[PDB]
Amino acid sequence: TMVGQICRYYTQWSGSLKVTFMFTGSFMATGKMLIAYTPPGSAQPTTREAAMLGTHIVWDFGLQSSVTLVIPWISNTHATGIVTIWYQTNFVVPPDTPTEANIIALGAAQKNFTLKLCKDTDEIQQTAE
Amino acid sequence: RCVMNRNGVNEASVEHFYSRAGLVGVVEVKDSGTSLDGYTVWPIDVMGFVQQRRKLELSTYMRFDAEFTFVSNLNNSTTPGMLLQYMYVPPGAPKPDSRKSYQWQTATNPSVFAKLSDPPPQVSVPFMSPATAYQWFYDGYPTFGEHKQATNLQYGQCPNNMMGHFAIRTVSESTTGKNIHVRVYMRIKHVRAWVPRPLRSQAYMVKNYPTYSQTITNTATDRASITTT
Amino acid sequence: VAQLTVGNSTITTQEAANIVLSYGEWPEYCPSTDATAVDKPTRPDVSVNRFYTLSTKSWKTESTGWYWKFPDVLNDTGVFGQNAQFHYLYRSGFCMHVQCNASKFHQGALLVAAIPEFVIAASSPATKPNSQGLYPDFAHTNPGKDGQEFRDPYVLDAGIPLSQALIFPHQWINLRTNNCATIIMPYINALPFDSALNHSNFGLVVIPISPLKYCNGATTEVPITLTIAPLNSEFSGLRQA
Repeated sequence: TMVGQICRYYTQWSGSLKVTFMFTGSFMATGKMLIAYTPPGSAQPTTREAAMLGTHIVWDFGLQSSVTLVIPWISNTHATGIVTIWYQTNFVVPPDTPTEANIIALGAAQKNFTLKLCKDTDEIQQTAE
Repeated sequence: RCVMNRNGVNEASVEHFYSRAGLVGVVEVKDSGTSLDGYTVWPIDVMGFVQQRRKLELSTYMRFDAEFTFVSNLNNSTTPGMLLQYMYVPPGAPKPDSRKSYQWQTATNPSVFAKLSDPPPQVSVPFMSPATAYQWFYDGYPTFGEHKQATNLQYGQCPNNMMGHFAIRTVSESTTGKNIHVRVYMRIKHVRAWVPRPLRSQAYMVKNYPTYSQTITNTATDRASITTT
Repeated sequence: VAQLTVGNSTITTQEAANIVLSYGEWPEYCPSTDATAVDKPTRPDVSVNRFYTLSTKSWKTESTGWYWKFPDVLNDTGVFGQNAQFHYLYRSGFCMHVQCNASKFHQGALLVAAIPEFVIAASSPATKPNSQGLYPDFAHTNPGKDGQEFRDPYVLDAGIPLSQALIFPHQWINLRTNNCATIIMPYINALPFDSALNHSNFGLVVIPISPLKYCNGATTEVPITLTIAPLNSEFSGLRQA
């Protein structure tokens, strides 16, 4: 992500993030996924029910092909939340349409997101260029 | 053949649908032969007969006062001047266990003294439930605790429907040698009903439980084909 | 199509809110009685009155139907389950949203009805004297959050004809015209409050009248999702245990 690469250029950052999910199956495909967000300090849910009991989104990709999950706060200084996707329902399709699809996850920061203490990134390494 | 006019809307009211005092119990005060009891205790049961049970189970909750009439006579239909005591044992009160039990003197048990020669004694029992209405269907357990009992009785048995008993006896000192047949007629008054339900379609197997036989009977009689009339 | 957010729960549902209001009565808080004038029963917020999405039942061609006793369906589920397990008295309405995920090539019709005092009957082969076969086991009278499949849906497992179940607050799910049913059931009982663990105020039945049909290649089971939202829930007599 662009936010993930820019955070590498800084030491501290905090703010809310948004995560958009795009379902890219056929128009005839339908079903429900459960997008659950577990706050920091808690292990990821082990069952769909435990995920449902927390902050979650029952995403019916038969109705809307895109859904946005706003992460309230991250604040990684120099644990962390977890997003889980659960098969709420089966993947329902009529005949003659692909039974496998893809979800595209898009991450970004919100306007309250801030950075601090510029630091040279480690994503690149100087060699005999 | 055809009635082009409209009937009355009042004959279909709930109040009228549950009117017309009907036989709810036939008790016999046996005092002869092998049973010299001289008394009998009839638990007030609005659902003694499947007709009235099906009519009442049309509704979930019902609240009403009841007028009881006792048509008593001997086996040969004669009504001599035998003095009877119709004691209403309210819910929570102990019932008699003998002809001359002490419970017959309990002043808090409303008692009616009437001879067989008199017109049928008639009393009004008010709405006796701790709840705001009787429940002909109680999806629950009156007990408290976990209900994994093997024979899962006590399920669906609402305790609030208890209306009491009618203990009837002759005021004799010993056995009279005459059996008395008492027909208890009950009239539903000021009836109010809630949550209408489907009328029972399967034959009633037992009392107090909606148990039905394994051989389901169709609600509608059969036809030859779906196109025959 | 919109996204109803109640508490931390969000469901995807269509607009126009074609909701069935049971007996034209909205779930309301009980006016303070004498027993409640002294303890002031607990009225939980969207923390408890949120959307509970149960496990989805798989509607198949031979499915007879399902039912859930509702004070019981959430007795072991989240903070509502906590409040029900640890309070003496309970009172609540419910918003029930039954959703099917079927293609336009699936067919079938569901009758979604909310049956107050849905007393389950046992089906005995013969009248035996006060035997176990005369009463339903607790697994059938209180099926929990998983629901119970109907044994004889024609008689609602209660001796009453299914054809007349529409006398109850009901809603059709005809797969060709709609796949969502929303029934709002207020608190209906002969008492202002009652035991959430003993008494089940009502049952929600989902019965396939027209059996599910599809041609080879379609998804052989239509998922039926039940979302529950307690409305105006109240509790009294908190225990510790």
